[PDB]
Amino acid sequence: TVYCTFDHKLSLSDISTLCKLMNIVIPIPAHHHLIGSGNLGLYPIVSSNKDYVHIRNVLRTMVVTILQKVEGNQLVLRKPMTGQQYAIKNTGPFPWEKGDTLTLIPPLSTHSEEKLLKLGDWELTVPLVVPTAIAAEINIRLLCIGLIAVHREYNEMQTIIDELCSIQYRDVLIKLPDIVNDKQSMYSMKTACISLSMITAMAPDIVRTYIDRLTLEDHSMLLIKCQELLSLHATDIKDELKKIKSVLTMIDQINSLTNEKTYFVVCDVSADNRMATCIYKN
Amino acid sequence: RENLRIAARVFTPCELLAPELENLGMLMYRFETDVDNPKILFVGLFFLCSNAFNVSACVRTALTTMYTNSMVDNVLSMINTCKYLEDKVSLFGVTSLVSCGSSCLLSCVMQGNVYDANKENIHGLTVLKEIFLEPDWEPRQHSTQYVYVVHVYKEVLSKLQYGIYVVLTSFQNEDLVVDILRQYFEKERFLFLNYLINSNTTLSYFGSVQRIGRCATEDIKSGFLQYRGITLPVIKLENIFVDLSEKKVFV
Amino acid sequence: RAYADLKLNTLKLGDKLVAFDHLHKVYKNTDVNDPL
Amino acid sequence: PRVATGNDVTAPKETTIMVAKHSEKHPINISFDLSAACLEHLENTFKN
Repeated sequence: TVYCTFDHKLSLSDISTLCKLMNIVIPIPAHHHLIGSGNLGLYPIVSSNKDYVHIRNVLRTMVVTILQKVEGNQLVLRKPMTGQQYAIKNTGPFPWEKGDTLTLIPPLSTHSEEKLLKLGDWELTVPLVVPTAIAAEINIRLLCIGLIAVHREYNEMQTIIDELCSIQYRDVLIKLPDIVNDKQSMYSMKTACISLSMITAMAPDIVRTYIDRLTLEDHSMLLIKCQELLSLHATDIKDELKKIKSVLTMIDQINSLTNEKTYFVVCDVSADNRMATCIYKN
Repeated sequence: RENLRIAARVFTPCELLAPELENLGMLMYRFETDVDNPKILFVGLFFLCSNAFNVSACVRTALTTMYTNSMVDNVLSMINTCKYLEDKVSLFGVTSLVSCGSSCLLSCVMQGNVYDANKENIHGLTVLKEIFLEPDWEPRQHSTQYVYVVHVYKEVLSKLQYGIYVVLTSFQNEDLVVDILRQYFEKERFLFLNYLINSNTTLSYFGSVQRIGRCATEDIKSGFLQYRGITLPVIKLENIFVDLSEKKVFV
Repeated sequence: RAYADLKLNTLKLGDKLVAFDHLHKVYKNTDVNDPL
Repeated sequence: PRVATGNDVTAPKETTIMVAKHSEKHPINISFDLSAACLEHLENTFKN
C-alpha cells in the first residue's frame, strides 16, 4: 500500500474525476509507503525530451501500482502481488478481447487534450495498457523508423512516415508523431544486424533449398508473393539439428528485441468493457 | 503452525560436498549423467567455479585443494567432456540441512526463505567475491535487489571455458537486464560471433541469465569462508526469497 | 485538556518572555540531521 | 532511536548495535637484591 498526498486541496470536480478514474495502473519510481504529487504518474519524466522510446525504457524501469479508494486528497495505491487477481479500468482505445496478455505502453499523444488532471504545473500522465500484439507492432514500427531514418533522403522521410505511422488494429487508428531519431533504434537494430548476419552464416542448406523445392513442386499465391520478395544431403543430420537450433536462437533474440513484457492476463471482462480482471504480476 | 517454504530432500555422495557440508547456504547444481545408477548428481557452486574462467589462479588452486579427490576428478572430466554446460548441468536451489551420512542427505529450497525448521538462524546465499559484479546505472539503487546468475562462455582456441557470474540489480525486467548485460559483455560476444560459425559443438548462444530471487540492500555483508584454514573472501547475502525463473539466453 | 507544569529557558525582550532552546536533545542520535 | 519520516522519505530500519571492548593487560615487576653477607647476618647470631 502506497498512500499519495498532494498537499493541495482538490475540488468536487477533481474528486468526481478521480472517482471516474478509480482502479487504474499508475507507475511510481519511489517504492515507499508514502508518495506525493512529485513522484505520482509519468509527468515527472515527460518534460525531458518527450522521446517515446525514452519514456518506454524508464517505464520498463518503473514500479506499477493500482489506484484504489480515493479519500479526498489521500489516494491509495495497492502494490499488486504476483499472480493474484486484480480489477483494472482501461484507458487504451481498444475493444479488449478477453484472455489476451497485456503490456503497459507510453501514452500515445492524441490530438484532444487530456481531461484526467491538470493542476498547478502538474498533470496526471497515465500510461496506457495495450495488448501484447499491438505492443509488439508498435515496437516493430519503432525499429523500422530507425532502419529507414539511418538512411538519408530529402522529402522521403515524410513519405515513409505518413504511410507507415497510421496503423489500424481492431478498428482503431493510432499514430506516433515527431520521432527525434535517436540512436536507440541504432543499438536495438545493431544486435538485430548482428543476428541477421548470424542467420546468414549459420542458416542450413535445407532451408533456402526448401523454398525452391516447395515452389518447383507446388504453388500458391502467397508463395508467388514470397517469390516476388525472393527475386546431395548425405547424412549431416546432427549438423542440421545444430544449425537449425542456432537459427531458432537468433530468431528468439530478434523476437526478444521487439517483444514487450506482458504485465496482465485477462479473465473476466465487463459488458461496458471499462473494467476487466487479471491474474498476473511479473 | 505455518511454513510456506518449498524444499526437496536430496541424496548425493559425500565426496563432492567438501566445504559445503559445513557452511549452510550454497547454490546447488543438477548434473544428469549417462551412467544409469546415479542418474542425477549434485554439484557445488564453488565446485563448478573451479573451472570457471573468471576465477583467478590463486583462488582457483586454493579451492582445487579444497576439491581434490578421485570422484571429483572423474566428475570434472565428465563436465569437461560435455559439449556445452548449461543444460547438462543446471541450477537447482539453495543448500540447507546437510546431514553428512554415508551418502549425504541435503535439503534444498526451491521457493521461500532458507530455513530448515523452527525458523531459528535463517541462512543466506554465499557467493564467492570474485564471481559477482553489479552492472547498473547506480549501484544499490534505492531498495531490494534481484539476484541473477549468469553463465558466460569463452573460447581460448582449443575448447570452451565457461564462466560463472552473479549480478545484483534493482531491475526486475529481464529485457532491461539483458540489455545492460550486452553492454557489459560485448567484447567476448564479438569473439563468439567469430566462433559459433566454425564451431560444430551444439550450442547457440553466448550466455544465459536466470533469476535466483530477492535480496535486501541492507542485508549484504562481507566476510570469508574457511575450510582447512583456506581463507576465501565471500559476500554473504543474508535473507533471500528464492524465486527461480526461466533461463533467458543471449548471443 | 489536562494542564501540567514544567520549566523552560526564557529571555526578556522588552517585557516579552520567550522560550529559548535547542532541539539537539531530540536530534541526538537519529538518521536525520537537525533541520536548522 | 529513530525519527518518523514524512512524505517521500525512506523509513530507516531498526538499528541494533552490539560492541565488545576487550581488556589490555600489563604486568609490572620490582627487583631488589640482598647480599650473601646480608643473608648470613640476617638470620642468626653466630655467638652472642
